[PDB]
Amino acid sequence: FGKRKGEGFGVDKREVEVLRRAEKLGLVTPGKTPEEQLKELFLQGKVVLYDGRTGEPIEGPIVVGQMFIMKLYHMVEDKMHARSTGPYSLITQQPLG
Amino acid sequence: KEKKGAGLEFATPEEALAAHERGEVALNAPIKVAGRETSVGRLKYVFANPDEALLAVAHGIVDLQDVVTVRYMGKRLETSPGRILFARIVAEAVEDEKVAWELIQLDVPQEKNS
Amino acid sequence: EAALRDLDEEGVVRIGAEVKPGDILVGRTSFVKDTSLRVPPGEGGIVVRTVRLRRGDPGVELKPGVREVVRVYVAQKRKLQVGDKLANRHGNKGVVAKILPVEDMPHLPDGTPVDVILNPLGV
Amino acid sequence: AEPGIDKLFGMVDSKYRLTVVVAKRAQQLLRHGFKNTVLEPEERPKMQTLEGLFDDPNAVTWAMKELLTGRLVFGENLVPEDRLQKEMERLYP
Amino acid sequence: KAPVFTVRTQGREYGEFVLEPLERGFGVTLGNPLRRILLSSIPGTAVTSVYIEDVLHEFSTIPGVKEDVVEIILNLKELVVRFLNPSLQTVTLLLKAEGPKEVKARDFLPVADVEIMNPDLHIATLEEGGRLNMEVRVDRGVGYVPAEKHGIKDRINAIPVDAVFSPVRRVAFQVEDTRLGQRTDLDKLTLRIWTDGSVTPLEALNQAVEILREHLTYFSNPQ
Amino acid sequence: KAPVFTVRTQGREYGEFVLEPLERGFGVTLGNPLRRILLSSIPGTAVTSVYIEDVLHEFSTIPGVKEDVVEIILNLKELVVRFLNPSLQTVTLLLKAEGPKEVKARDFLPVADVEIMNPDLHIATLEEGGRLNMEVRVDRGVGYVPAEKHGIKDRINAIPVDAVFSPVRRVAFQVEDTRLGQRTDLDKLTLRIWTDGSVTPLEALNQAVEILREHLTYFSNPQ
Amino acid sequence: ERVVRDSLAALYAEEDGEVAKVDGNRIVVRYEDGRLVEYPLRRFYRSNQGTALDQRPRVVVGQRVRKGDLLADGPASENGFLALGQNVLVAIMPFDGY
Amino acid sequence: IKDEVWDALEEVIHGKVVLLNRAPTLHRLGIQAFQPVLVEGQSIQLHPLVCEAFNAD
RNA sequence: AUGUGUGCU
Ligand SMILES: [Mg+2]
Repeated sequence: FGKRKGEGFGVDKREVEVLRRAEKLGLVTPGKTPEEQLKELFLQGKVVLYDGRTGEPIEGPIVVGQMFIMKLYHMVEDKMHARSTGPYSLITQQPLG
Repeated sequence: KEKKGAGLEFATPEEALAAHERGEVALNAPIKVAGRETSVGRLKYVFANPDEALLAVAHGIVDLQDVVTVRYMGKRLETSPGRILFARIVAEAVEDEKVAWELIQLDVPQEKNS
Repeated sequence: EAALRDLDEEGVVRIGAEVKPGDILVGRTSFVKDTSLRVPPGEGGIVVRTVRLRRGDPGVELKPGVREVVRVYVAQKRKLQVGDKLANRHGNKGVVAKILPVEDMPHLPDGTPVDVILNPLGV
Repeated sequence: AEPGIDKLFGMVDSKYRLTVVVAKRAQQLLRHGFKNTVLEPEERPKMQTLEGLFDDPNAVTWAMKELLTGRLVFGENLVPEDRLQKEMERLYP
Repeated sequence: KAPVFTVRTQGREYGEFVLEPLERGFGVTLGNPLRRILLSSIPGTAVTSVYIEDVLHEFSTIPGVKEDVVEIILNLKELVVRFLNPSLQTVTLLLKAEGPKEVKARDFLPVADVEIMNPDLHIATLEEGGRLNMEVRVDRGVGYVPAEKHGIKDRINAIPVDAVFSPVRRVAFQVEDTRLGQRTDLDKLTLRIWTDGSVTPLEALNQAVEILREHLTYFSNPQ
Repeated sequence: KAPVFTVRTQGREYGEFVLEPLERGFGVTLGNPLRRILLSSIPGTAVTSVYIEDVLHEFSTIPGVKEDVVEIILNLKELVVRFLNPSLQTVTLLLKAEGPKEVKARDFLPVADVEIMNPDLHIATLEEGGRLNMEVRVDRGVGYVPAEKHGIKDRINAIPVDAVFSPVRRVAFQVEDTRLGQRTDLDKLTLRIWTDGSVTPLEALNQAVEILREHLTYFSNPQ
Repeated sequence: ERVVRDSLAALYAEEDGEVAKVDGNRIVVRYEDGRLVEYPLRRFYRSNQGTALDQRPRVVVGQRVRKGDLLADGPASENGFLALGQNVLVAIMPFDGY
Repeated sequence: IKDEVWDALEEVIHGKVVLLNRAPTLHRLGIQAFQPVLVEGQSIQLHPLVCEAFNAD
């Protein structure tokens, strides 16, 4: 936040709205300054987030952060079947191959 | 439902409709408050069209969960724009607007059973 | 001859070539109809190593009746796609559903988008 | 959902009756030329690339949207077995 | 490539517009800004404030006139008017009637270049000895403004009325998925528009497009 | 009441643009749509396919090189090769050296109208007698183009690379207020744009404006 | 850090000294006892399962290492720690139906 | 596989419906018919509602 | 083609 506060920006209108709703939610304390409200939110792991596809702020603070995620040994291409007509067996006419 | 703010009566006080209302604008009792019988939001914001109340919410003046006054199919109703929005959803879905309002229930929230 | 453009060695396909479903990997016949080895409907990729165990084998097993085996190491790099299985250390398994482009993704007030989106209803 | 199925399920005694009806209709509609249709002038199923569903993309679609109108009649015994088959290949290509 | 625009328009209020095929992501990118403009920008008209003869408070009841003051105030918001010339910025409509009649939006006396786009809206049923003399204010605002924000005290004890300028009743868009032989992830914009009768959905849309263009031309002169 | 436009472009990489004032909420109605096109569209320039001296497939090593083939190639995606004229569609850069030296990207052989804005990039550390001789083909496309798609075979043993076409790296808008002492509810747009150098933020914003404009024209002739 | 070393994933140093030749195929080590012992760095060895086992060097030519200090990384190690995945910026929230 | 082929492929299905089966199928609603939609990716995409039907997560 | 074993559901 200090980066922004210095850079020549501040509490966005959207952030203001989100804070206003967060008050009625009961995460922030009523009475402090927008910066302090955002501080309280940032303490609980939560933070303002924008929709992205609209620019309308997600009315309600949500928790963001970097967690650890692996990719599991299974994939999709390992398990993929889509044959209509193909090989059968001489021993049994049920299709496989 | 928030803090009472200041005072909790309009069960019958004839003065409370014109006076207590101003109170919220002063600082007394907030909007969706159990100020008895109704709340300022039911006095202050009376939306004519059922649709118009929803147009209002797009302008951040009343949330979809604040209790206000609307008018569906011709009669005064005490509810949130969100609930009336649900009602209209259930309507436009099946096109028959009559049974739409009748089959649902607009007095409680919606859950599994509902 | 187009199918043999990869076949470098006398019988063996080249190393570093691209093989695809249906591509000819090894060439050989029996009683003269083609009974070669081709790449199955799954996928090939890029060949990285080719081992051959001839008859003049400096001390190997080799199965009965067989004269020489031809094994191929076809490698391929696969990226995270819709359908792969993702999980953490805390134990939340879950497939990938959609790969929303950078634009229409939840982003902070700072120009930083979010990488992964987890449903709270799983907690 | 499908083209007004509640009208259909009710149009018959058993729900399976409808399936067999729709089916056999589609069959004889495909086998004896796609011309023995009973609603081909304006009220007819159509597609999206061109409007070429007027010819022969789906056989079932046509049956379902056909029975919607009182143009045909089902039943147990209506026409002698062989005669039907013969005259159904006569009257059409 | 190039996207086709397809109209299915019902009368003068509702219209369904579908513009496709679109590039991946351009669906919402185009559909969202317009909806914000349509619900807030379009020039329209509304009843700003009202003065009745024996009504002091907004929550009153006047005998002889069946309907409570507030319900009448709602119907006042339900009408829609149109100005012929740009000159008319603020006009006062004027009404007067008594007896076993009923007031409709047509009974208001025509003031110069003012057109009532909607007449048979029911204002108020009156009983015997039911006396009703009231006046209305009309501005050319842009969108919705709560009554408790302006409250144009035209007369002394006039009543603030929530101004419903926004000609459109509501606007909703959806981005479905269309394919182009090769790819299937091609966005498909389908936007539906609901207006009051002052202006067709098509008009609202054209207005929106223009409003966005004029804004895209501001990023031309640096300083 | 006419929108003032302001610029603060610190260098070639960073960019900042300000619009003030806008009426109601029109800051976001402009901020996001630009952000979408800035991150989706806009012509970028990246490495498409690379051919190494002795290396055949992507999964090899090179004597005298700390980084294997894949890790080296990986560094080439984070390389910005800026052109000058639209004619340059397929500039095939070249590079070769030896001896113990961190092969910085500033070692490439310079070309007519082509300048690499990314000089400090680490390609590979060379060992005692480590030698590399490669052809790094550079194309001009748009968006994320997976290497698994185009398969540009420059030579015969040339290995395709994920085509990362997007000169803009980050975008963030803020909406403040003030100006015009009449209506207090006003918008103040501030669009911040971060690019890799190949296109300065100004040029990018302009191109995006053009994209949005052109797309707005599509609502013209119905069916 | 203990996992990677006890599991015989990566290769560590056996005795104190300096770096000789950080190759993508080898790392030669300056033992103070006049000995440079040879280490293979093995790039693509097919695992029993189907994955791949790679060792990639982590020190540069001309540097002093210690006995028991890493020289390369195992198939699942970043600078000597267990690296079984990624650190991605995740936002936990409902999103459409996705 | 060019555009021609794909478009024709949409012309072959239309109202055609496919059967989708679950892992341990147990009750009647264990297999549901749907109309195919040619989507990209590689995995099968299924509607949310019928998950509880044949118990699919 | 059967058995052993592991993995996922
Ligand atoms: Mg499961």
